[PDB]
Amino acid sequence: IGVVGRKCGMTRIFTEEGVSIPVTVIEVEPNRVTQFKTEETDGYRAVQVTAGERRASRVTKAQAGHFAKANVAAGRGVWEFRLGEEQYAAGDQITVDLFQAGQMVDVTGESKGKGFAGTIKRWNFRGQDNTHGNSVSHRVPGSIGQCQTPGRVFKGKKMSGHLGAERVTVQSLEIVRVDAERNLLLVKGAVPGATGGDVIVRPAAKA
Amino acid sequence: MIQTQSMLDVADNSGARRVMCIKVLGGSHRRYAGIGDIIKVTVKEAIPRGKVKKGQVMTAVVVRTKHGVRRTDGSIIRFDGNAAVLLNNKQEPIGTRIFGPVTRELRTEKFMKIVSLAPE
Amino acid sequence: MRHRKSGRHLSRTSAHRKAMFQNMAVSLFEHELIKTTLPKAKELRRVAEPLITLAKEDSVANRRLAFDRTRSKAAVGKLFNDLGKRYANRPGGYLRILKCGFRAGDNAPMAYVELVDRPV
Amino acid sequence: TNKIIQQIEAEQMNKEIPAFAPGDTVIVQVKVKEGDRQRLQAFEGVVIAKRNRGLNSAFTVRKISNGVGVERTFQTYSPIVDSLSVKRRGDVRKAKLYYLRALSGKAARIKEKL
Amino acid sequence: AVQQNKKSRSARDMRRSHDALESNALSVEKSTGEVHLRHHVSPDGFYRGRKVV
RNA sequence: GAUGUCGGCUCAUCACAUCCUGGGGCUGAAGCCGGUCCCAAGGGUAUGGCUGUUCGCCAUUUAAAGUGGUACGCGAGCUGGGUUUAGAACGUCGUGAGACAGUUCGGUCCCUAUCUGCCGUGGACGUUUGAGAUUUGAGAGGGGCUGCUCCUAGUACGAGAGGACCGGAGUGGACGAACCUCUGGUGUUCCGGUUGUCACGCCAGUGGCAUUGCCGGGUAGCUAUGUUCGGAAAAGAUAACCGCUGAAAGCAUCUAAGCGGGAAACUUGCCUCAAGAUGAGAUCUCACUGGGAACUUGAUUCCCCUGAAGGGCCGUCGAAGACUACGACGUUGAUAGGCUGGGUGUGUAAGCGUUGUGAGGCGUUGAGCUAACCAGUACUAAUGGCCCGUGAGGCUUGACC
RNA sequence: CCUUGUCGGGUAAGUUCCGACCUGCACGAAUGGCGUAACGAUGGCGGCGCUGUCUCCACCCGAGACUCAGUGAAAUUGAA
RNA sequence: CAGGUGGUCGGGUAGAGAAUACCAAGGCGCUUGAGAGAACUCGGGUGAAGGAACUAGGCAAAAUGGCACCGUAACUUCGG
RNA sequence: AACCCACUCCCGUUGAAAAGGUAGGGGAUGACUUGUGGAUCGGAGUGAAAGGCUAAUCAAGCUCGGAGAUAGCUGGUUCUC
RNA sequence: GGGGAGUGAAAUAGAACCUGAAACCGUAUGCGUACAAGCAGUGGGAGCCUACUUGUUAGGUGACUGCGUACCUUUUGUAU
Repeated sequence: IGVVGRKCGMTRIFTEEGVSIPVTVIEVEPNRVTQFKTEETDGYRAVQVTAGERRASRVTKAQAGHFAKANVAAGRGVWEFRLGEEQYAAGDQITVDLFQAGQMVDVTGESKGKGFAGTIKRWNFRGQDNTHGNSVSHRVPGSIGQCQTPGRVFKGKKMSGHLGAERVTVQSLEIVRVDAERNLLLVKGAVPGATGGDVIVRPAAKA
Repeated sequence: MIQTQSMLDVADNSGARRVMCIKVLGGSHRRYAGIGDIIKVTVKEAIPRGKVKKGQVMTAVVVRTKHGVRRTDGSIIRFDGNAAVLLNNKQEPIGTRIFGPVTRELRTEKFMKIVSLAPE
Repeated sequence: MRHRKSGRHLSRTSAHRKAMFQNMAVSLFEHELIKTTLPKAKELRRVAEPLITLAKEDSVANRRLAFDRTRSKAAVGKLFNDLGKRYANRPGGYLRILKCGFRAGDNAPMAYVELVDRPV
Repeated sequence: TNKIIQQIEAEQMNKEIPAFAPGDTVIVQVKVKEGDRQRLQAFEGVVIAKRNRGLNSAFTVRKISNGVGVERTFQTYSPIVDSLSVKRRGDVRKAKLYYLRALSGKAARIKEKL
Repeated sequence: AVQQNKKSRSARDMRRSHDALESNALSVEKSTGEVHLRHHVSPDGFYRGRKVV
């Protein structure tokens, strides 16, 4: 089980002992369970959830009919969490109160999208010399293979292309503050993506 | 100082006036050394009679950088000039006086002799 | 990468753009209906709309400020007398942009950009 | 929403910070704690740069100890900065005052106001 | 870098299976009854039931 | 009827005959270190001074600076120092033109990628009625490094000297991912100063041009040198190795049946992609309920009948982007611009009171912008077309009707 | 040639360099010998200053690339 | 067709100047444009901390740059 | 500076250009640069000398003849049984 | 530049003018083709579609499948 929120900024906490903690905050408007999938009906155990606010003209009849089974009046997106053995009713409401302090938490967002990057900014390649007579190959890559053998480029070769908007998961980030009144997690460090991007928070996979 | 070929003043008492880093010690491809780190120097310039001579491969602790050192609140402390304190093979200072300030990142178990002599 | 960056380059230098968007703005306060390019009209209203807002407060420090960023005497007196007494209770949106087909020579997308309360 | 992260910052911002400008000579009372004690250490010098970003606000003060120039960029609302006190106000007509770095002893003197 | 073999006309025409043109979004003024591009001024100068030029 | 050198650079990929890290046997292995031989290819595996160098010799590192194959990998990726065409010189050889187990200075490196390959990103179609959304995971990729202090313990060990394995922290390095709160960088879209000059009628004030004329700063964004996080533990099956029971072979033997322990290798674990996985899967919801004719009865085509769910075009845009696609929104609207505050940056504008012979001196004042930043909305621009998609979804068999 | 001879200096380290030695494979006195101020877009070395040369690249500004409109090539090609 | 082509004239402010910057008289917008603001390429701008660690080699870039006055080494063929 | 040159970098190499451009660079009262007219030519001129130059050609120009040179070499040689 | 009308024996003899071939480029129609690897054919062969007459035909297409590395020249030998 986890929670769906939004990257609401990047802040700092000063402690009394004098250390500023790098903080991003994740505002989590109370999620609402939509469908509870069991093995008897779906093969695996999971719970659909929905983070609120979607205008009626943007909700389709099929989508609107699904929020209607669960009396939810649901908003933007639907997300699913693989459960081990938890039981959620299909009208319940999961909040930040599912996390405490300390707590190591993994955060998965959509990384910030760099357009089409080169081999230097995408794969950390070393640029060639800028003057010792170098021709027009300043940041172009070097050779892409050996010679007649293998006589082709191998699959996976590191080249340039969409460096960017990819699902990225940051793990083991400590939870410095759980605010159930303003519906906030304050997480120590950086989380992937831009401000307001939808972001998934759940218990650390490595403990 | 920070890297090799870098040239840096001498904050302790006797011998050199300028030393040049010829190796940053520590790791393997290690490329930088800040305050509290151990470099390998050579003596580029020295006084007429002192405990070191010009042209001598020695070891020195970095005490005072222009890149600076950062505190836990986020604050930085940043100096105008690069400076080291030369050491022996005990990694104990050779001179008996320290000139200029140092930082509190240097009052560890090995370098508190430099701190206790410094007019910080 | 231009994340959250404002302003079109329009394939000319920064001093050319500043010359063009005050030639365009001065032409628009004179004629009140000019036919220009569609990206070039979207960038006009970030120049010509703050000149009318400025000319709603008739003042000697506003008339020689509008003259600093129009450098035309005729279109400062067309402001501060007409456009600023028309638009005194209109909170922005002094000009509308109406797309009108494509240019014939190249295939440039045209627009009409037009002040809202024209007498006609 | 920026309204809820500027409200997290406003909760931490209940410390005084008297008014001081670049050019002024100030005494920062810093806390030191290592080798466990809680004593207070002065850092007197010239404010050369202010950052004015709310909780993220900062200032850079320039001192010279023992013939060595030395900068601390402070964090204005950190609890390391215990208190602040302006010694003499300066007359500089410039915001970031980094030209003092090339001046040594008497060219690096600020005028006073009033 | 050149061909070692000329392209077949089967493959020459497979390439240009993506080069077919698209149509414009046209619509009719309710007042005048003339076709114009959607979201554009009419070729007589009408836009949403009003002469603008 | 051309397959263009050596080396460096950039990028690699495989091998194991292993340089480091991991597991072991034997030792002429007390310990600390080693020697030697097995097992092991997961990840790591210098920087410079000389030289055209490969190497090599040296300086200082490191846990370690492995050995090979790949046209002595790689010039339609780079260089062009060596060799090296035309010039020139030195030594030598020849009467000479000229030559070289030789030296020395100088000396043009072309190609817009069709096909295969590769990195990206789409269009079509198919998934058996169509659709909005959420997923299972067959398979595939990434990742996998390590030093130091301390704590056990100067304890085991050793006459002493010297010094542990085995166990848990917390601090680095190199590497990778994210990020921009901080420290900074940039910021030709912001604010100042200032030189020369031309102009705005002139004075003031400003504006063009001079690399942004030159410069001081500097918002947002992007960024590293900044910040945060990572590599696991764990499980299973093993490798050498160590066995337990135990015959063949009254005994002995890890083995022939049977049962185990056992490594960074292998399989999961962690991360990402993933039903074009044509074996095209699964859930939840949604939407569509008229007839004649020939001819051969998946029966189809034809007309009349209507076009839903939804999708798309278009428009306003985006922290999404080469085009796309993806995402948000289109008046039942807050998507962009403006406007209204708030912030930020710059640093006390203009005008006039004031002041001196003049250059120049306080307040208003710590102002107007406002760039990208943060805050409501009917100021402006996002227009209730019919373009697509239809009219209940074949047959056979079986179970329950 | 052996050869990076040997020794001294310069560097942390110097096959180059400087000064020597003479064991001149294979210097030598108008195919001139050995010096030499001034000179040089001359060859080799070393230092200061200066720096994106580099560690290691980051951002920015213009011209192409990409897109749309118009015009419209080339080398190559047995067939695919 | 960024090339070449003898000679003549030559205003203003700054300036030694016919250099150069900005302008007058005079001439001109260089006969494809519009967007967009990826990699990469080109010509530039700024750069933390280092400062030749680059490389065959400081190649390139950065730096120096005027006038007056002071001061100025070895060596010299007495001019430098 | 003009002017004449052409040392270096990069771009350009299907170029804007069958040798340029941009940024720097050498000479710049002289053995200088240049206009116009003239003189010398193919085993022949001219050359501060490189086999350089003699109309984008030079270890012997271009053109037309000997001439369909010669080629022990290359390539090709066409309907059927 | 065409669509007619006229002219002529004929205008698909209309001046780029008799005939008007081939490469090359089109439109219409029938069949094939989006899970299948390579000289592109050949042997086998279903279905579908046209004409006809009986069917044991004729034309088109060719799912699926067996075998299958062009041609010249030169050579001891070339898919090369």
